[PDB]
Amino acid sequence: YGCSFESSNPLLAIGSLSARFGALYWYQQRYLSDHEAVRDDRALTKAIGHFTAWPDAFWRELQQMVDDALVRQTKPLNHTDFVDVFGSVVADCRQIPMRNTGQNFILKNLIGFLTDLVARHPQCRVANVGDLLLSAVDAATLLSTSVEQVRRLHHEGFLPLSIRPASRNTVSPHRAVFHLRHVVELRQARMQSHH
Amino acid sequence: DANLKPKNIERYELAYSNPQTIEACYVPPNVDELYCRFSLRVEANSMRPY
Repeated sequence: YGCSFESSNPLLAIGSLSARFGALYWYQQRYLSDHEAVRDDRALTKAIGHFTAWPDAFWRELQQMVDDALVRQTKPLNHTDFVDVFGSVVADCRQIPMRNTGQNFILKNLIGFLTDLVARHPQCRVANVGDLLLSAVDAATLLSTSVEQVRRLHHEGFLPLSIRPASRNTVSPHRAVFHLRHVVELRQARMQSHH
Repeated sequence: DANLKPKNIERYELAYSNPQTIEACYVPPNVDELYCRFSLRVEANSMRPY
């Protein structure tokens, strides 16, 4: 009904109401997968405790699935889709309606993590994590901008395309084609703002 | 197309090469000079209709 908080240590304890609503919606689909039992009070009541160690737990949830994915590998990683390892955790960032990083704190932590992941895995002769392919709609989300802007950014040569398409065809938004390390670096280099 | 509509071609589709098969000829390393020769005959044959 209102916020009214002070000494807001948890990442769920600050902000405008729309964000506070979005954070709960996200928590629910992701951890309350059990079918509705109209436990309208009890089901959501737990979300606050959950977030109290967030700055240090979210990363472990992401780390766990890097390893479980790795041991099930069937192709060299540089032809593997980003989605096969992280399971659309990126798309879920779109459920909070705000676009910028300083307000959408879920996206802010996911990017933090990916930047570190790339940093500890530099390029060498054998491919490794960080060379995964992103689709056009994924870069748009990580770069905090609409899709048409990515097409314009490609056209000017600020980033490379890795898969050669056939002639008399087009690459659709859903096709996986940019390397992760290329997107992370470009964003640090030329996409920052006061937000 | 008739300097009118530029064709539909997507950007990446022109970065491709166009392979071809050709014959060529070069002077091999360390030859000092090349020679060319021919012969010529001239006849006084415009004096009368064949």
